[PDB]
Amino acid sequence: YHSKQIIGIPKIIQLCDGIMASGRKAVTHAIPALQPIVHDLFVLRGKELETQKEVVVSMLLRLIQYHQVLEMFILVLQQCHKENEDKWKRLSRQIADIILPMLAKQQMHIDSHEALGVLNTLFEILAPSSLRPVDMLLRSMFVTPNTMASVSTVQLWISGILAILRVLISQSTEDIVLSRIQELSFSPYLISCTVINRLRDGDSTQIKNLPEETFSRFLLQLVGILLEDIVTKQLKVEMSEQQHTFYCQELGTLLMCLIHIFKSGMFRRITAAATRLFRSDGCGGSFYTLDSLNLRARSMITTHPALVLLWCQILLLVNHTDYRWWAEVQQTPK
Amino acid sequence: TKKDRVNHCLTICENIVAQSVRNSPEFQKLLGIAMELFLLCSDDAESDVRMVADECLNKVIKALMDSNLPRLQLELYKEIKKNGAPRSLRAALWRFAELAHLVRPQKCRPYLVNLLPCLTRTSKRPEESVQETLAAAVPKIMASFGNFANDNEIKVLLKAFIANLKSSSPTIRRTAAGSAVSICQHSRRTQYFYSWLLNVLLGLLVPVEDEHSTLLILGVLLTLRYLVPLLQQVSPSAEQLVQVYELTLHHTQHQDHNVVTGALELLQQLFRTPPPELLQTLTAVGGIGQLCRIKGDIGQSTDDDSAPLVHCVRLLSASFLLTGGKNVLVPDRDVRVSVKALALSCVGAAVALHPESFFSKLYKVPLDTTEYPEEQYVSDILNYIDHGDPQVRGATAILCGTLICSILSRSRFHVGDWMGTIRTLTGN
Repeated sequence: YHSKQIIGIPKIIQLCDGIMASGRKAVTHAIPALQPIVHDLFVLRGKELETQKEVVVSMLLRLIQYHQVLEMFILVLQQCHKENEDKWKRLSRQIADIILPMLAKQQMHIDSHEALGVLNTLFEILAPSSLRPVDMLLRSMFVTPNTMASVSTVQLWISGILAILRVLISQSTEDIVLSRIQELSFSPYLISCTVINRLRDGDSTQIKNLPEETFSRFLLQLVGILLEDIVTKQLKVEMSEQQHTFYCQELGTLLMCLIHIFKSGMFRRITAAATRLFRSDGCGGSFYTLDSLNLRARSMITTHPALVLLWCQILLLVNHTDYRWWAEVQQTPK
Repeated sequence: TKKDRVNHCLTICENIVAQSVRNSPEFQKLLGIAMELFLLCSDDAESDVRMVADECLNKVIKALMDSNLPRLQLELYKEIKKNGAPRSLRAALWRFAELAHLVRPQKCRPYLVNLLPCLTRTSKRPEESVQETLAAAVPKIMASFGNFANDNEIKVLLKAFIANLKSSSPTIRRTAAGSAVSICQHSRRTQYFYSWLLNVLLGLLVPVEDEHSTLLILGVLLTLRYLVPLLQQVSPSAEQLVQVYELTLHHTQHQDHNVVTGALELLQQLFRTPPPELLQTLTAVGGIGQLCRIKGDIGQSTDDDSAPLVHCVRLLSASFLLTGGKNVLVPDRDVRVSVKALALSCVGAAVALHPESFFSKLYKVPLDTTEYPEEQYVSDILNYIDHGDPQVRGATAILCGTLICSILSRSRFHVGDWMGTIRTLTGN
């Protein structure tokens, strides 16, 4: 205004700060206010600009549980990648040290296809050095939820596992992942069927097994959990219509991840252990057995043909050519 | 004088609109005279003079809405402030409520504070025409002024309409029921006031074994019917949401068909849009127990061996649809077609949630085997597809047209497996 400024950037941050520091919803008020701010400061713009940038980043960290903010951090990280390589590494480490504990405590709002998809690309955009020691990645994955009597908590718990699982099988190697699972005393009985039944009520309370045995046991239990509550859950009573389709989407990507592990050949030790575990009884009911898994999968034929075929592909990857399951899906005449 | 007044009103009515300068101070007074005259002219013996006064009163509003609304809202509020004739009060009330959403937030708290006594006083007007206009005005006023209200100001308005639930006039009762629910809906603490209103409504009738006025029961049940759809997501709890269900079930056995009709209408509303907290209780085996005449034992709502919806379906069929004999339609002189059609709607909605309730026997414990040698099932209600009136025939078609959808969905399209156990469990 003739050498006079009408409104300054710091005043705009303060106005956004007041909105986000009140009882208004962050999805409809705080996030839409931040979006033009971080797109202006970062995408298109030495001493004062940096301080505003760090203040905005600090505000984003307080709303990091929302996937809309996660996209904003992707934009910030992408811009930071080009300008200053060193700043990209430090920012990625700061984000990784925050979201990963939140994934363990189910504090991130990733209970949807869109939110989980956004979080997947954030992990790729992050600096590889922020996730190279997979000790923290594994520690936030091999966890248990507060309770499994709530559909949202189960989906949130599984959603966080899927995001970390994808990082392990893409940005790391089988040799690295299994070795750290050996050093960190992770047990296959973390989510065993005894624990599953306890958690489904709502209560929040051996031989030297190879790490590939516990990794395959952990993934197989989630398959049983998703299969159990996809068919034993009233649609209008227990879950919702959005919670039902996300259950199948969560199962679809989990079976997809299992197929890649077995098919690629980059996870030989995991596949060998998983093939052996599919052929073993559930240690006296402590773990889901293959017969129990097939019973829950046979029921989905009339409702979810897409997921049954994914389960059929997995059964071939572990050489389960028994006609007890194949003569029924194929409807072989007798 | 009749023809003069119509021409006199029109001449002023066109003078205001056809004036070029609308900002002159003399015009502001002139606007306050025409609006006052039209509202006074809205109360006339002749319909012609009343109709033209009404007709161009909103035409001067529409022309002046863009620029002179704050004065128009103020002028219309003065007529509401004074409790005058019903004709002049309704004319200024439905007009003001229409333009309430154009009031800027600055002049919202001052308007609401001044409007609190006006809405309370209007609730005491015995005229059915006034209560009809006030019924539609409250949701329009509260949708704009509600979020500017204090915690105890909502209570004052709520208690004003609650006292109108025992009135003899159905129009007064309906106005009170709709306004009270709408007041809670358009408030800052929407969920807190839903519990507060729900607790107050229950307290008016929670001693079911005591004596209550028929008018009071009709008013409270109507209020609960309006409140139920808004409870579908301090918050309303399972304990009080169950008490409403028990209150609804008990009043279906009332001797007055008006109370039965009101209870049945709320019962189907509880099933069309069931709150999630109540829905799990109704479909659980433990259910409530965890936390024309009925001749025999049908069970209890608090049974610990079957879902509460099983007993509800049994209660509806034994009371309004089925006798103890097979293929014996209940006579129309005992319970009318309206109750029969309403009962079948409730059964179909209940079946949509718990299809197993449709296949149960009518009576939990078989009655005397001499008078009724063969046991009758709830499925005999499908014989109403041949009823004499079209509403009961249509409700029966909807009833097990919904049963087809519910059985296939619940069974996950394994009908032989699902129907195999229901045939063994109930014998149907």
